[PDB]
Amino acid sequence: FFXGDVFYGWYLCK
Amino acid sequence: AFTVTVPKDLYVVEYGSNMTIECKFPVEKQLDLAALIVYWEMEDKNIIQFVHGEEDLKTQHSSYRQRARLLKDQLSLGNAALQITDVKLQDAGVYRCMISYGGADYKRITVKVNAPYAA
Repeated sequence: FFXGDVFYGWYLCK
Repeated sequence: AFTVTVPKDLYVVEYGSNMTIECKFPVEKQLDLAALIVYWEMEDKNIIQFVHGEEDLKTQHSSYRQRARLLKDQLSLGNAALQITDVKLQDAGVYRCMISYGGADYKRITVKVNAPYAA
């Protein structure tokens, strides 16, 4: 998941 | 405050069936598609990425191609509903729904998959 800081730290996709 | 709710936090689904897991978020009379961001993930797999009123399929994990979708018509009702067809055993686990709509929140949902001969 990329998109800047949208849900920063809530996800694991890299 | 902006809060995302789950009607059910544990889904027990049968192998090979269809699953629809739902997250609820507040929506006014009309839906601002530019403001809505929805992201469904499990483990580290990009399930559904929804931006500007459309799903982004370029980042979707191969495990879910034509297997999962966000039901856009339910968003009108304040419902981010993930539908996955032909559930496999590898679909069991913890799913996260992240929703930004002015405010932002997210919730966890656990899915157990029942084996074909378990009932």
